[PDB]
Amino acid sequence: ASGMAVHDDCKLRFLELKAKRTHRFIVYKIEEKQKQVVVEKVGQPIQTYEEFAACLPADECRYAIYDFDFVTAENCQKSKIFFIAWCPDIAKVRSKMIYASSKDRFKRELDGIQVELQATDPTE
Ligand SMILES: CCCCCCCCCCCC[N+](C)(C)[O-]
Repeated sequence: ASGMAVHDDCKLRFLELKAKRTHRFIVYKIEEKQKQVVVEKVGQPIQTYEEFAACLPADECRYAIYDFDFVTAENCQKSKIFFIAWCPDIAKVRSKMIYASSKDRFKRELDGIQVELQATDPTE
């Protein structure tokens, strides 16, 4: 009969990424038993796509923030903060609903998101 809370460390890790750009990405997980979103993994300032992808379980949903930077032709570095709702096909329908129904509430704690994505792997 309890709602979905968000552990303080979630915003703190996000704040470091947004303010200091010290983390390439952050992977969040919902602990249903404790009914709270927690930090599962925090990446170094520079991480490959493979290292990030490795952090998204093929059998479970997650939320993630990815600081997607790119270099312009003028050799200028820019970045967009991506919010990602990872929803693999084999995850339990129940878990998918839990992540989906708590998505907006969690996002609300992460001011500064510029692009929102929902991702799945069709190579299940
Ligand atoms: C910043 C780029 C946004 C792309 C996010 C897409 C992440 C997909 C990761 C697939 C995970 C692969 N898997 C299931 C084997 O773990």
